[PDB]
Amino acid sequence: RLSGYCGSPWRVIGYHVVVWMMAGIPLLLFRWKPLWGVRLRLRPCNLAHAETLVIEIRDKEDSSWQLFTVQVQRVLRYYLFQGQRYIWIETQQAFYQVSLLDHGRSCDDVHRSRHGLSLQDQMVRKAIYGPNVISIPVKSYPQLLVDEALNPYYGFQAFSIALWLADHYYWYALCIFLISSISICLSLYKTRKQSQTLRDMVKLSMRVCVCRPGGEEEWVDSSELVPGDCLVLPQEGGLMPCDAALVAGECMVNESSLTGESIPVLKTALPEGLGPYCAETHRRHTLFCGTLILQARAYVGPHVLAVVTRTGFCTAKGGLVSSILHPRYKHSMKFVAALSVLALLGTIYSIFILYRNRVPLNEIVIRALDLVTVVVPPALPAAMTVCTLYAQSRLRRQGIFCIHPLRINLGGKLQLVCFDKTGTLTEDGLDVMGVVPLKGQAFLPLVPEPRRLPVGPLLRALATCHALSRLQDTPVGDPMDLKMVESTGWVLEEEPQLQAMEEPPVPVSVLHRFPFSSALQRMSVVVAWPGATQPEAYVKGSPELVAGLCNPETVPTDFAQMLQSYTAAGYRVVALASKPLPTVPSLEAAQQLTRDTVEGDLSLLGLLVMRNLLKPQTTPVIQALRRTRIRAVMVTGDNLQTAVTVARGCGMVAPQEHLIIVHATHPERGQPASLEFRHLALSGPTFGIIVKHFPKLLPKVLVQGTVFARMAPEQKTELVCELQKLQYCVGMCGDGANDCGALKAADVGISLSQAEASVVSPFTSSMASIECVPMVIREGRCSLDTSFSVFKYMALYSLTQFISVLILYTINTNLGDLQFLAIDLVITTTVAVLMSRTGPALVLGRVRPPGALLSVPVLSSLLLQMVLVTGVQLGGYFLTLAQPWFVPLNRTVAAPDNLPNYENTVVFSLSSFQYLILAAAVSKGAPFRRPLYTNVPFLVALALLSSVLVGLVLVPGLLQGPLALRNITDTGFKLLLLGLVTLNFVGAFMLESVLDQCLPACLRRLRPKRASKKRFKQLERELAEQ
Ligand SMILES: Nc1ncnc2c1ncn2[C@@H]1O[C@H](COP(=O)(O)OP(=O)(O)O)[C@@H](O)[C@H]1O
Ligand code: ALF
Ligand SMILES: [Mg+2]
Repeated sequence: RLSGYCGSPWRVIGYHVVVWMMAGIPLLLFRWKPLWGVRLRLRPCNLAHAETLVIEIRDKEDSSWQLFTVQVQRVLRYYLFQGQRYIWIETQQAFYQVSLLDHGRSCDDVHRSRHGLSLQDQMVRKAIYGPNVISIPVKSYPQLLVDEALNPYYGFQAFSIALWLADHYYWYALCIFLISSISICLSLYKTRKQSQTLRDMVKLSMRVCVCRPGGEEEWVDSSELVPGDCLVLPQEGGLMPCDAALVAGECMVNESSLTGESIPVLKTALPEGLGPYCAETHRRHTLFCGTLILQARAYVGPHVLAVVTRTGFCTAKGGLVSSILHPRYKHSMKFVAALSVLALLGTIYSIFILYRNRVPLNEIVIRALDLVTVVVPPALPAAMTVCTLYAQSRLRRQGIFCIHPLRINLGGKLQLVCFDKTGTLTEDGLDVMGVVPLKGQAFLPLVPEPRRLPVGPLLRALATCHALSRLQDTPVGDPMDLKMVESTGWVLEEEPQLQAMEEPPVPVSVLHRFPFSSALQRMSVVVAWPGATQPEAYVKGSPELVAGLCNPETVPTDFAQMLQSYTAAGYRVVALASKPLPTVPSLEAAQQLTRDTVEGDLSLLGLLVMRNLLKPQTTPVIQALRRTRIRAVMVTGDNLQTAVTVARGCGMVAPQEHLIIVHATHPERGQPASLEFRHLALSGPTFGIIVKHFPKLLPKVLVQGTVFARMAPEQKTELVCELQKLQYCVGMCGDGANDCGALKAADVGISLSQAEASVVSPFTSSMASIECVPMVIREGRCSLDTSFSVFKYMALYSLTQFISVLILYTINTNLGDLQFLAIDLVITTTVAVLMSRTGPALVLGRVRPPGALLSVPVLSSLLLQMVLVTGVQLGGYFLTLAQPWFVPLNRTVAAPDNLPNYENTVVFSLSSFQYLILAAAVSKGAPFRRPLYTNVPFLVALALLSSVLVGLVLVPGLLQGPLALRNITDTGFKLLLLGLVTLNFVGAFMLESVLDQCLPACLRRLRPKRASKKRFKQLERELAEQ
């Protein structure tokens, strides 16, 4: 990602203001290519040292952004671009981001001193790094009102209002203005809600203290953190201002709003060692933003000291917020082109008819302008943007809590869902099943049974090698750690904070404890006890990792079968190693905090066999997702056999399963295809070594691959990117923190076991089940179907209104004043506002919704529907003209003063029901949405409208004076018109429920072949090599 920056300070006075004062009219039409405006308006020639208005050149992205270099102080010229600050350097003589003294600099030799930020001239660090606060720009009511009238739609509406006011019409203009004001207030309410859901999510202000060198303490506001500072963390509480680094002491934070887990993580102080310092590998030495310190009193002295790393919008939480709250079709163009073509043809026909009627030109332009300016139904942007709001409002009452609806339509076109293993498909609580010793009788099994029989170092290695921590009620931590501690018989009591109780043979004390990270799957600990000449060091982790990190003679040639037999049953077994820890290493390592040499000559002691059970609400959702031709793979980090037996516990798709056999270390890395005892399974290193050597077999294994075990936290993002590169819609459903970065690089992200709409992912659920992905998919498909139906209904309404105007303008006839208002408000707006009902059903569908709005079936449906409408219209016209009626008085009183007549009455009476008929004929679906008899408010509204409509075609005693209607004593109000409107109402349904069959599909299916999404031919070519 590269881009240039060129600008100029200012231009000389003169015509540079007149040019933009005169060329301001075509600004509404010059929205395309915005570089021309900034190039012709203000673009003088100057040097390259005093830029004030800088514009960027398009190199990789077609966009444009305007900036302003503010100067508060040297020069100190800087601007705000997407929240990131850019300063002007003197050495490189170019713009530089805020990345100095980091990512390759600020070594430990100058970072492990922390003099204390002596009282110098603090005027250069506040204007460069900015204030230590996350201020969200908010807008007031006039500020939000002045910038919303920039769209050309509002200008067209204002022009229509002016044209209606300049024609002695104060009724239609009033309703149009009311609808526009309703749309404006709805948009302002939506913007206010979208701003309030973010302003309340960020942290608030507090009162903290900043330490100074010596005996100086001040109570300043909670904004003083600058890169390279040192603050104090009293009260043993959380509420972290921004990112920081703990250099002295240990602490435990709660990264629940940054990772997605409520498990306490232990933070270790930064040790010595001259090397690079970056925020990519020291995940246990720094403190991120939004962390809650559980219990950390002091380690050396009165209290611990923390070092500030970064402040502003580039922190861990602020950067993620700015990156995930960043603002990111072709058939619509042809649709509006055809609509404009039909409109111009109709207006040409109308002007030809008017010229044939021998009418002077003074009355032709006023009608032509009105006809060309009235083509779009009111509340167009208010009806297409309210469906997402209604969906977001109705999803809150089910469990899904989204931060902002942006990718709702993407859920309806999903084809691959990734599921986790622990926390998603299985229960989080484990169960112990005994200890399998490996040191008894010269590396021999002792028939392990589930009991509590510790001999020798088994008590300390099982009761001390952990990361337990109590908060006034009980030790809380990892579930496996709790299950191991409770199955031992030891109680942790309050270094005095790491002591135990009930020690039969000898009391024990924990000197040092190393936490667990995502990079390495192990954890060391220092275990000492009075009565020995040297302590011991234990470590717990995966057997495959500790097998090549110990003595070559620790287990005979029986582990490859024992581990497989223990993992092929559904249990979870781990390995525990031990180190003799002689006097010299224990003395020279307890004062340096080393890790490369402490994990050397290890010795296995025993194995902990756990038990993981699946959730009883997993098989129905899995079957429902499998019976809808939707691929579902499992991406975990456990052993291969564990994932295999977990997948076999349900058995979705596994014909002739194949696995990659271990002990494959060929120089050419040639992995063959073996048998288990169509689909393949990939491991961590197995998938890692097939992406660099041979870059030609990746799309062949990724399709059939459904079991991804032993994965790495840094490899899941690469897999997601490789899956998305093939034009897919893969979505991961993770629970732990090992797959946090993969959710930020996918289309959809599940946030199970979260709350308050965590920022870790836009979609967030409030239940521990997998029944949220199908719900999201069906909600998205229902929203897409509703939007398509609304667009089709709007197009049909526009076309039928054009046809009505055309048939009304045959010689000289105009509709009523209040009739247009009653049609656009009661008949059109009321049914369009309440059209977002009838959500998704409880049964999914195998057929996928279409992604285009200009298909052959829908176009043929619209064409046949309009043919039927014009046919029934001409039939009604012939019927009302073939009756013994009176004679008109045209060509002598032609003026807007003879509104009550028999010309437009029957036309309006026949056209008013057309909208109500077409509204209930396009918004319906059996497998996508709910039937029409489910929503009660819309049903009673339609009933009230139908009653009001039928109340006028019989006994015309009222609602005729102000409405400009007349009375008739003929059979017009009788079945003569009722039998016709009912016939049309039935014919519309009969014609709409016939083309929805698979006839057009099978007619347009046998003609073409598989190309342009030739996925079928791709699968055929893939299977052709078998
Ligand atoms: N008590 C423990 N102490 C240290 N490491 C452990 C412990 N339990 C599991 N591990 C490590 O975790 C890895 C598997 O993690 P996994 O279950 O995939 O995490 P997640 O379920 O969050 O994806 C194993 O390689 C193992 O080394
Ligand atoms: F099984 Al997991 F994150 F819980 F891979
Ligand atoms: Mg998880």
